[PDB]
Amino acid sequence: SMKQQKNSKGSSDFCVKNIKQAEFGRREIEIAEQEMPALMALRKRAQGEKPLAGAKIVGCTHITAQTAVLMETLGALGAQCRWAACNIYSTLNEVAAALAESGFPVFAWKGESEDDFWWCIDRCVNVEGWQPNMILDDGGDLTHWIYKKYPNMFKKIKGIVEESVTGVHRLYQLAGKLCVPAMNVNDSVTKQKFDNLYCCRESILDGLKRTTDMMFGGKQVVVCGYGEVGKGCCAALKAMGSIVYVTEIDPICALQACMDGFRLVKLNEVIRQVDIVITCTGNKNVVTREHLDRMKNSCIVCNMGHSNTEIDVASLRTPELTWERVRSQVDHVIWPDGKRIVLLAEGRLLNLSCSTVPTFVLSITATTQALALIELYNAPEGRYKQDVYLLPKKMDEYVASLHLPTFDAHLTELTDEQAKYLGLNKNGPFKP
Amino acid sequence: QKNSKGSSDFCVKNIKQAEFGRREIEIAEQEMPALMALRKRAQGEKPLAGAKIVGCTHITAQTAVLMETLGALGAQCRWAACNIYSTLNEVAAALAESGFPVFAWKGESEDDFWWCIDRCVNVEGWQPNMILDDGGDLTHWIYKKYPNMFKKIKGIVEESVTGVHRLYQLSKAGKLCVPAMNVNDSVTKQKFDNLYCCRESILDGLKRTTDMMFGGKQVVVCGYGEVGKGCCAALKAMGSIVYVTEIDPICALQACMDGFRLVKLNEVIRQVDIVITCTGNKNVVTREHLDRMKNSCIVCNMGHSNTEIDVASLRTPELTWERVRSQVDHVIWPDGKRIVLLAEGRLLNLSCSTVPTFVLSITATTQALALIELYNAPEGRYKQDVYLLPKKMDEYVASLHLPTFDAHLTELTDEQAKYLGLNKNGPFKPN
Amino acid sequence: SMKQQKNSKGSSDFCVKNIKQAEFGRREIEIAEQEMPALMALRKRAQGEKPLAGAKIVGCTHITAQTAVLMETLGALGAQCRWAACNIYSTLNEVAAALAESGFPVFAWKGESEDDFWWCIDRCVNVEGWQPNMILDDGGDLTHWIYKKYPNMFKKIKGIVEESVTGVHRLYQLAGKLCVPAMNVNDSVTKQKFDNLYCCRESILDGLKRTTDMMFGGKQVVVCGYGEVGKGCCAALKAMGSIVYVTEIDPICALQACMDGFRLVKLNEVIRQVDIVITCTGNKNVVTREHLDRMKNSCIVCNMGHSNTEIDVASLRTPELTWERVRSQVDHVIWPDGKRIVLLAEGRLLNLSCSTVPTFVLSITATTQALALIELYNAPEGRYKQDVYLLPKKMDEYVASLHLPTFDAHLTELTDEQAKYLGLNKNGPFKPN
Amino acid sequence: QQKNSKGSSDFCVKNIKQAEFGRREIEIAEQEMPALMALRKRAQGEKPLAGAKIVGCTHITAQTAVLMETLGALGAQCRWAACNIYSTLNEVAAALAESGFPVFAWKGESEDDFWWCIDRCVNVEGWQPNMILDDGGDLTHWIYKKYPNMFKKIKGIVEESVTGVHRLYQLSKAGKLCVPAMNVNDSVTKQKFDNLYCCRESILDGLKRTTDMMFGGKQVVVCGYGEVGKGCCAALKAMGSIVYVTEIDPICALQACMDGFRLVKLNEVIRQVDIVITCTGNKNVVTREHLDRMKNSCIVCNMGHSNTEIDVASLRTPELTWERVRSQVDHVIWPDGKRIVLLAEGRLLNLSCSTVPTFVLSITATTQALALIELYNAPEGRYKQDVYLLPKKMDEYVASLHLPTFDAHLTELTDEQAKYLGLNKNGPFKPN
Ligand SMILES: NC(=O)c1ccc[n+]([C@@H]2O[C@H](COP(=O)([O-])OP(=O)(O)OC[C@H]3O[C@@H](n4cnc5c(N)ncnc54)[C@H](O)[C@@H]3O)[C@@H](O)[C@H]2O)c1
Ligand SMILES: NC(=O)c1ccc[n+]([C@@H]2O[C@H](COP(=O)([O-])OP(=O)(O)OC[C@H]3O[C@@H](n4cnc5c(N)ncnc54)[C@H](O)[C@@H]3O)[C@@H](O)[C@H]2O)c1
Ligand SMILES: NC(=O)c1ccc[n+]([C@@H]2O[C@H](COP(=O)([O-])OP(=O)(O)OC[C@H]3O[C@@H](n4cnc5c(N)ncnc54)[C@H](O)[C@@H]3O)[C@@H](O)[C@H]2O)c1
Ligand SMILES: NC(=O)c1ccc[n+]([C@@H]2O[C@H](COP(=O)([O-])OP(=O)(O)OC[C@H]3O[C@@H](n4cnc5c(N)ncnc54)[C@H](O)[C@@H]3O)[C@@H](O)[C@H]2O)c1
Repeated sequence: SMKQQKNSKGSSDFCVKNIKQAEFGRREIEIAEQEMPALMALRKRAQGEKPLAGAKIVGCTHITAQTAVLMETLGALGAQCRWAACNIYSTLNEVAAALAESGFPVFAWKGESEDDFWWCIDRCVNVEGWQPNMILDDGGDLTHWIYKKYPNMFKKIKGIVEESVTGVHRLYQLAGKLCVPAMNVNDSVTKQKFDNLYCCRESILDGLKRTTDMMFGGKQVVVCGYGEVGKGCCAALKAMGSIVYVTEIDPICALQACMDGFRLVKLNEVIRQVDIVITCTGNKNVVTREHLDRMKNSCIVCNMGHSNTEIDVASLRTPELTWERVRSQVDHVIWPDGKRIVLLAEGRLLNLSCSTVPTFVLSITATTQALALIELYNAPEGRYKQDVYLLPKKMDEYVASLHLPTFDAHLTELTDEQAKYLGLNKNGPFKP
Repeated sequence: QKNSKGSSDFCVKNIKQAEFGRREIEIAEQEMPALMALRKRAQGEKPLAGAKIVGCTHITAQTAVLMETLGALGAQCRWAACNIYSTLNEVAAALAESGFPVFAWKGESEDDFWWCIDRCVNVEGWQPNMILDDGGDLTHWIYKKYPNMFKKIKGIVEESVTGVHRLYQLSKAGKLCVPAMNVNDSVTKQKFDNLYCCRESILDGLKRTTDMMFGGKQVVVCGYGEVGKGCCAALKAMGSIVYVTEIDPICALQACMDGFRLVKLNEVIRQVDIVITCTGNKNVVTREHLDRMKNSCIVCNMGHSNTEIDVASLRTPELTWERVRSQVDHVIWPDGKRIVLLAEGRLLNLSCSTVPTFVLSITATTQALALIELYNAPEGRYKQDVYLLPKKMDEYVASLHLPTFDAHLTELTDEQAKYLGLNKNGPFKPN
Repeated sequence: SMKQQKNSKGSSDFCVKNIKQAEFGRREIEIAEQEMPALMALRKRAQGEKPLAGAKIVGCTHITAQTAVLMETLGALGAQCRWAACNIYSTLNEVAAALAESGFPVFAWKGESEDDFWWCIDRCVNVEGWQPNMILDDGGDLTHWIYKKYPNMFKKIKGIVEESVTGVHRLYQLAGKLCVPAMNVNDSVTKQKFDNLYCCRESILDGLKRTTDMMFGGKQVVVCGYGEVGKGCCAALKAMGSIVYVTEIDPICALQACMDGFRLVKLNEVIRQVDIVITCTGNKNVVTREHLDRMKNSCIVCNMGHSNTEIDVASLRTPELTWERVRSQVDHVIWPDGKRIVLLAEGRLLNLSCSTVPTFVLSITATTQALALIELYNAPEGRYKQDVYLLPKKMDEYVASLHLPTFDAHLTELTDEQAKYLGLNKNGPFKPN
Repeated sequence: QQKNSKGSSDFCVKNIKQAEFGRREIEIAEQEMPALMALRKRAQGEKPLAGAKIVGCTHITAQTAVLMETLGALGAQCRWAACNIYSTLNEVAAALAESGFPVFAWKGESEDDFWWCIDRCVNVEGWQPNMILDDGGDLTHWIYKKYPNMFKKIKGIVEESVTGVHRLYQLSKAGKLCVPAMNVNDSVTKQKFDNLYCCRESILDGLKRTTDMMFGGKQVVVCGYGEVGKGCCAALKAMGSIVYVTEIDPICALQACMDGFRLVKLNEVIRQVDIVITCTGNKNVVTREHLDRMKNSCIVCNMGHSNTEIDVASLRTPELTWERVRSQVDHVIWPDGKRIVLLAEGRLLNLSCSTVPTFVLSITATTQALALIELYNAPEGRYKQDVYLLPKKMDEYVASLHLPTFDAHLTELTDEQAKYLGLNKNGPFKPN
């Protein structure tokens, strides 16, 4: 029983697979620290003034070496933390073990069941003689749990920092029922650059290579949707020598596709000739059963947008069709006449299963979360209110500024005359 | 000084030019199918029937297509030039011949300018109820000289940054008692004006002024907003090596992520072949920078005014200026070192490149739709302030231009529309 | 022993790890067939006429599913084949078994010793009642083995087809020793496009992702050498937002790097600031111990050129440095003060250990090899004498032509007057070799 | 005029008073031709062309002036004529005349003037040439025909033109080439500029000049995917055009595919394209029938050869109406009102509507100077009586001398590396 474990200090206030993995886990955390200089720089700069002294943070995020560097940064700034996984598969057990040995109440392991998942959140949140005043959440599951099961604890929370798209939607559904301030770091300016364009551009190629070993040259590709995600996928494939067609419902984005040098088509016009279909819409039923029926043999289908509904994968579970798992995250769906399509990640986000977020990008996110937590926790009366807010612009600039040394970038400082000219402070914020 | 037909109610150099100008218009019609499509879609239903529009814009074949689009939709119009030199006489003639009270010619004098404006406005038994202006000078004239008529105006559409500024200064004072629609902040218009145009114009302006080859040039672009982004991308695509300066760390981080060294100007000033300012700021390139530049360095401005580069600092008496080609000065130091200054530090594209007709169509169409939007507005909707073009109108501008590219827009199903929380006919995004 | 196995027909004329893997192998081969339509079209078009009837082919290549499709094409055109692996680690055991079960004498398994290697080559080549006519070799080891050990068999070989840079160099010695015609398919025109530029362009990003999970944006990269390989690496990294510096010894290539938008530097000018170093020179000691000492902490170093000597990896085996293997093909080399460098694939070619050749590219090579074998074997006497020849241009065009349907590309035909105007046959060749 | 300052009249130019203005243009050209200036400085007062007596027949531009003065600085004695009756810059010719160069050239020579100028250049009392530099083969022809004894004592001929080189080969096969010639038309550096770098720029520049177009979203078909086609496609693609490619050679067709273009037959796209560009070296690629099928306002131009890639002659018919609307731009109008925009009458667009950068002219002039040095100073037996290619090492030196323009720094092989590669440290580094 994994529940019967103690760390070297005699505590058992945690639940991890194997506490003896701690030393291996601490080595992986040390590695992440060396790859995240900007988070280490924020830590060192900010720790002396202990701006999270009295912070009692409950977190639900991915339990990786990089998340540990964030957690221990929060600790260095004076916080007390409890933590659970936001996903049943993503936990690095050795990291969970290292955190438990160092004294973090963490309730997390790889391969949790649904019941384990909620059990861990409750153990994270409901503990004798300690109540949270801050939430850090990736998905809103932990937030909702406190909401439904501990309404009076929920009312006392000073701040919710939320990282996910769906988590942010749920906070917006809260109908006058949101009674504490929330900070939407999903739409922070520096984050968005990375999360949308830069990451998807790389991860479309990485995931396609991982799943198919394909060559990109001369592939006919259709990308549905031309927002930032679509733009990024289009640019990546075009740079690798693919021929890319674009679909859109918004004429303004459509015109941009045209100006960017792509043919703008209805899916039907190209469905029968394409080698690759990629959904980037945030919409449902973009690729229908009939589209799938019209696809040529060996056409590859994937989703880079949301959920698993952009492609109607459910429509492929009819008795007539045969599925074969040929590789991790890769199914051949086969028709009676032998025609085959290649479906990736069962139509879930390709990058989540088949690529890895660079540590640098995890640093951008972690840094943003840390500053949002500091901001909500230390905020004066009246500033924030029963509503969803954005990170102050100066803090967003600070995230960028902390990461600039990675590139040996040299920022120019405005002179006094230029600052007056533009109506700005020398220290920012530079844009409204 | 007299047309076909009955009318002397116009004024232009020479009305025998009607046939030459009319061919010109007919070509511009072919190069502006979005405006022609707007007539096809809208002229039956006559959305501008009862609009009496006075216009003050550049008198070109492209502008003619717009004016006759306003006609086709119902409007009655009179027009003057917004600039004393820019008129195409032949086009003026041809609009006259078909019966536009047009008051404009090339090489006007200052008084003739206001004379022409006054002839648009005043005017027998015809009181204007709409203004389309590029400059704000027709609007100002009407404001000051005909205050009671001004209060009667249903709508003002102004194209210039400066005209818009003046409209916001009226509103601020409480004196804008008619609605204005700002046509410059629309998503479509900004894209062309800020990125797409600049991408092309920096390259065209540099070729025109210098005959340069781009490959292997060392370039520094000051500022990485939309305009700098565009110039960096264009030059990089032509094989130039581009360095970037910024004061905003978020923009600086983008420049890095896009593949550029992010530097202070002093780090590269002595080695670059080309310096381009895209900042909106003053004294970005100082006298000291100019002194430190190597022989034959090219300096130009893609930002604002003529002050990003401190050109005034180069007018000291020991420096020698030689005009070597239109818009190109060599500024020579006592020791014989030369820099090459383009367009006297003014916007290079304004004097060394040409706006494509397609982009003139985006502008013209936005202006037509704005006029239609104000004129047919319910009494509630617009009153005594500056409004932005509604998003649906910007979507239509874009939609009207898609046939240039053979682009095929997809339509949402009812299920998808409901899923996204949107109307099938848009608007598809906020703002 | 491994050596004590029979196929379902009682033959033990092969040596394979495990014959019961045959059925799984056969399914891998069938997958490869579907992904190599151009080789299957060549097969189907050329089969009936049996252009390789009487051909007795000894091959030494990578034993993958794709190679199987080539081998069975050769069989389908009438050849008799025996096969061995050209590398001790690359054999896919299940494919070797599928082959052995279909009746190919194949001598190959993953993880052979050096003695095993030469033993397999000997078994492939030296067998009572069957002399080879033709050699297909990737590296020259099989060719060398026959030359040295069976010099009378060698004199009787109708044709050598060689695939590899080092194999071709070896053939060129010749020296007066090459008494049979060889065809160099390493330098075929269609092949080269894919082997040099198109492969490296993809490989570099894939291999770096595989080994480091890096992002490319804002990485300062120095690429040594600006031939096709370096060119391909530069374009790929540039397109992903890296800042790329190039080194060259050839001023004509240097000038092209400049025109392509890259700063051209000496390595020491950027060695202290770069995040990634890539060697693409075909030269040795391009990155020396002293360069590695100068590198900043966490700099990534890899080779996309030849062998393992472009970076002087041997210089890092000094007792004050420690190595930690941190992932497959990833070592951290750590200095007394704690500075580290990240070395990939021990300075061997990154793409070979950390990427995969797309099957389409394996198709181009296989089709090329097949046609070279056909040409040599059916050649009039004495079109080919005692030298190294290139694949006929028309065959090279045919390789390209067979693969165009993958892209739905529609080739234009010269009219009769255009053919006359240009001085070209309607069916080519369109350009000289 | 008639005499220079020193009272010589051994020249023939329009007006000797133009010297000062010409000198100024030469000075500007010097600043844009550092490679030639560096050859001058490297001499260190030695005279590597001391005994050379060079007759030259080239375009009389400011760039040519710098070459001629470089040959003089190296110790050559030079006489010169124009290779073309229209191209002479009179001010430059005057400046050369003032400096003591016997130049016989002016703008608007008649055909009789042209040959007289050549005769004045090569036939002078008490001075025979021993070297020829020629762009066209006409000076060479004159000497061969009129002064056959002088011809036989020529030490070397350097020839710049395709046609001049063709003529030298005719003489050679006839057994009549009794002196060494060097073909500097074909060097690897020159090839790359003429075929790829210059065309990449000139197509875009030529299209802007003629039509004021925007490139974004244009549908373009490029016929031919050799070096010129490759360059045109990459330039238009980089500006956001959608580009289709035609080819007869499957190897080139496959490259187009792999580079991210659709590979089509012209007929598949002739009705939809906005721009047609011919880059084939072939005849009747764009036929009368293609022209009839083009959509209204389609722009048509040639980047290949001659004026026959497009069948322009088929449009010179009473049925069709031609209208010159701008320099090098015709609207060709059909009875039904459909219009085509023909550029440069289907001649080479770049030659009428663009400028060769001075850098490219420097590559050419530097090549010529080095070929002259090499031929003049070669030891007995190196160059027999035949056509030779520019040696590789000298092509490398040309390139190398131009690298400082880019602040580019060349690496040098160690002894151990040179040995490993089987190369001399100083080159040549590649075969040919
Ligand atoms: N894979 C990832 O890691 C990742 C990262 C960030 C965002 N996303 C998701 O990707 C989706 C798109 O993100 P974005 O930032 O590009 O959003 P966005 O709204 O800017 O763009 C989506 C585009 O799709 C278009 N669209 C909607 N329905 C369509 C249809 N049926 N056919 C064609 N086009 C249609 C819209 O007009 C819009 O332009 C969102 O759901 C977002 O959450 C994924
Ligand atoms: N040439 C044209 O036709 C054209 C077209 C549109 C806009 N503009 C003008 O171009 C300028 C830039 O426009 P934009 O849309 O890119 O604006 P914006 O988003 O860029 O603001 C300009 C950028 O320059 C940066 N900057 C300010 N001062 C700087 C300094 N001293 N050094 C380095 N960077 C500095 C700012 O941080 C900002 O990122 C504005 O003046 C705008 O009106 C010109
Ligand atoms: N990674 C792969 O799968 C792969 C594929 C094909 C070829 N290759 C190999 O890559 C190497 C390069 O191939 P290529 O086709 O580009 O060859 P190439 O000979 O055309 O290019 C190599 C370049 O390196 C330059 N060079 C030599 N020494 C140098 C040095 N010390 N510093 C800087 N530059 C130097 C040369 O001038 C040359 O231009 C060869 O060994 C080739 O066999 C590798
Ligand atoms: N505009 C210029 O300044 C300039 C510069 C250099 C060369 N050129 C000329 O451009 C032409 C092409 O030069 P290159 O260097 O690209 O030569 P190239 O031989 O490499 O390429 C021409 C290509 O056209 C293809 N082709 C031939 N006929 C065709 C047809 N009917 N349809 C489609 N494709 C066809 C050939 O397969 C070949 O690949 C030549 O005439 C050359 O002399 C012009």
